[PDB]
Amino acid sequence: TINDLPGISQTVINKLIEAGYSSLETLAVASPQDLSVAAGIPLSTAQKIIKEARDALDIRFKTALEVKKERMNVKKISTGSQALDGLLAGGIETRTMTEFFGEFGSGKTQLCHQLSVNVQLPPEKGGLSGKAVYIDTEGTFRWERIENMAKALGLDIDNVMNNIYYIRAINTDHQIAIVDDLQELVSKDPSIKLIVVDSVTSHFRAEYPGRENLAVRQQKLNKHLHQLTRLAEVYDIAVIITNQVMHTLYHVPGIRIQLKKSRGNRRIARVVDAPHLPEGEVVFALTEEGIRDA
Repeated sequence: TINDLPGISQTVINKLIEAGYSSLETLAVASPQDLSVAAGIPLSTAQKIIKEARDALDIRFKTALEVKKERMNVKKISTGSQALDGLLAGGIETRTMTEFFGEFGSGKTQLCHQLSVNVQLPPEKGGLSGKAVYIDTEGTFRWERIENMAKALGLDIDNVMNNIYYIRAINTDHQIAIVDDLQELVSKDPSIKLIVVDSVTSHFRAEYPGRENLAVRQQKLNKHLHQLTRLAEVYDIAVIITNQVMHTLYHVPGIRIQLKKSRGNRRIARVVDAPHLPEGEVVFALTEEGIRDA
């Protein structure tokens, strides 16, 4: 958020957006006598935009004593890509709704799997030994993956899936109700520490396209995201949504990470909107084992 830059002249920023400088981290590591030669602004205060940037990325050295406390405070769910856990500040935290979105194959979906296989996991391996709830929206769930995905961490295939609650949501109506029955499912099994929803806007978009419906859609769409925030927090679950986009960046606030295909196997992750997250991006890979780093 260079936009949020403390005391700079945005008048010079419409040249930074004109370069790979939309990144606050790009900045923190920029060469002064070359940040001016590529920014116009004197090779002077160009030095001022960086010192603030060291703070932005948030670089404070904690202690292995304190950190182990935080580590015990909250216990996030690992993505299997350590880079990314790094990105999310530990992995997927509970009581929150973390959105991922990108183009098809970007990873948003693969990850709903990778995440539902690692929830059911000993906190030592990055899980919570808890079970998951997969609301298949478009019919893209694969055990033909969930399998060789767990078939990598070493757990019991057949035991794994069993630990994942599955359902296919075929239309808004069905999809909304289904979330209203989750309101209670969690009430039953409170071992459920994950609620994946892939991909939330599809039926709405499909059922209420254009601008004339861009109204009712919003109303309808937003109520559904709210109901979803409640159950994560109130019942300590990790709700996780997904949107597909080749554009739903709406103000229904949560961590919103974007994914981009890099080169066939590597994908890029960037924190787009999120209070507690230091803007930035990490690369990772879509491997057979599932979600990992290249």
